[PDB]
Amino acid sequence: NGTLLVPPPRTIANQDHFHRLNYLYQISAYQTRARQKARTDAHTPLARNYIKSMDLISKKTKTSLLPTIKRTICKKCHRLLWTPKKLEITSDGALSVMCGCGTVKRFNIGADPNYRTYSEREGNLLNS
Amino acid sequence: DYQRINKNSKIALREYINNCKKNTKKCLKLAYENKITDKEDLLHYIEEKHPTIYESLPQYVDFVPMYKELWINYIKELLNITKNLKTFNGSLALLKLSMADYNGALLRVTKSKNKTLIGLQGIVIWDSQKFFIM
Amino acid sequence: KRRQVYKPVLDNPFTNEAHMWPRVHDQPLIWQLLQSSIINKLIHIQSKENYPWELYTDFNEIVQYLSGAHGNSDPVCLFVCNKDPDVPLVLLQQIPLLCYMAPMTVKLVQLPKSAMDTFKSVSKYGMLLLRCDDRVDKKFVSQIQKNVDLLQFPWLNAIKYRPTSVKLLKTTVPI
RNA sequence: CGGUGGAACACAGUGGAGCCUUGUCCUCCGGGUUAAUGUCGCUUUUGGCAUUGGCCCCUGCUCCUGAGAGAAGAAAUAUACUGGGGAACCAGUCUUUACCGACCGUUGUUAUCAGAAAUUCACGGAGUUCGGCCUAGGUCGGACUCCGAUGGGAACGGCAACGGUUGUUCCGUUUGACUUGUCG
Ligand SMILES: [Zn+2]
Repeated sequence: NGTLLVPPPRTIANQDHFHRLNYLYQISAYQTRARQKARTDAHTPLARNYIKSMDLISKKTKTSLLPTIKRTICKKCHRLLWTPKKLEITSDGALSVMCGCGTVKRFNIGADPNYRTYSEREGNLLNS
Repeated sequence: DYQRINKNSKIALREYINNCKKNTKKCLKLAYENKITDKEDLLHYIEEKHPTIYESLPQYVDFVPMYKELWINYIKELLNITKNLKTFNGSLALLKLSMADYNGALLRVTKSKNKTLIGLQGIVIWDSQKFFIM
Repeated sequence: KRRQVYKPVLDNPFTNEAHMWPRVHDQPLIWQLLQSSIINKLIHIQSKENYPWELYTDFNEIVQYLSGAHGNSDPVCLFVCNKDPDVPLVLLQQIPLLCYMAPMTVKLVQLPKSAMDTFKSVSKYGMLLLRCDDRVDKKFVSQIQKNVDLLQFPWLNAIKYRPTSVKLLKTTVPI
């Protein structure tokens, strides 16, 4: 089919950008969890901001993320869904996950099982 | 009510940083009404007598370990700062700092055109274009 | 001509540790009692499945039960099968997450056997949530849950910086 | 950087030639009222549908031009939408006594992977309505609505080029004063 070339020289600028993205995601998640465990929604427009800036960096470097991150974050307001509104299933569709802002992220789960994403398949992925 | 605030994250952030300043001014007024200079007694005074006013107050004692340890460990990982310091490379480190974000940094105003801005340390909650928020 | 290029993609650095399913051992002593009880429920009458033992086997009822509607029953136990094909992954990446924010003492048990496709093909979906309030079953459920089947969280309990994880995916390019 | 002193208030500043779809006193779409006709249900009569005819619907201001600045209470809290600014606000798309609204059409682009799909191709599932076989309501076809894990994406959304405006295009000046030369 073609040529099989596997390079492990990772580039320094891509490592800098992904460390920046991962640091923003970690600080937003830790703000959200440290606020959520203790008391009510104090600075929930704050951490979301980081995620939004994170996604804007994903516009600049043109990089892609795993569907775990994009499944965690929202699409319109770009907030973390670690505490969502409601989860409904088999309500004449497949699945529905409601949020506080009203934007839902649903999944076709009632069609068939054993469907995996392209990054979750057996051999398509090499860690580190 | 809650849906109309978080329609735009920027405007909700502006409303939050305005509400923190208004709550700080109300805290100064209730602190002069308290006539107690101790802040640890002041926080318990607000918890006893003003429940709704206490809800939007920041917690700096919580803010220091949740930010400083992550920031220092991220810089120790990113700039390759290890126990071996004699293999350092300064130009690529300054290029990485030009590529790294300052969201969550402890930073100090050491020199300024205004004589009152100097001496201020603070941790970033958001980076603006031409101002700075600590 | 096709050429394969490896593209660097940022991973969720803690999803492996957030999906560290709990340590379960000496598990064939448990499926005997569990399967015998579930079959003895499922034999007689579909109303008599749920009159002596109150169990919910629909995920919408699991969310509505853990939302905060019923707060009396504090010890509530859950059984979820992993390492099993024909099981949806979207629910499975959100079942141990939604039980963490529940204020009730919810005890998740991960069943490790791959051959256990019976409970999914028979009852509803392959998961079981029930209450140990005054039932006889708790008289052994409290016995073994302290032994091997402990469920605790190390990942959010202490303060710790997490190292970054950048993986790389395959991409074909035709020219 | 742009325009004026050439156009005399659009008298497209004027003239001539060529071509055609031969310059249609036309048509904005759209919304409201009134009159007439035909069908369908209540039965002095009214209601709904379709056609035809008539009326009504907004120069924000100055200026020849270029341009300049004012305000978005006829649905909002941020004063139409979108993005940023530290806030007065800025940029782009727009409208302005709108007591109804109006983001014009065509072409191409969004590389590679992914996904069913990169432009209302198509495909899969659910619901409704109609027709045929048929009558414990089973199947088939057509139409509509909703959803489908991915990717900045599925949004008639973003970018670039072209005007149907009162037919298009070309050619010429309306710009001079002295000195000299010719002609009457
Ligand atoms: Zn959301």
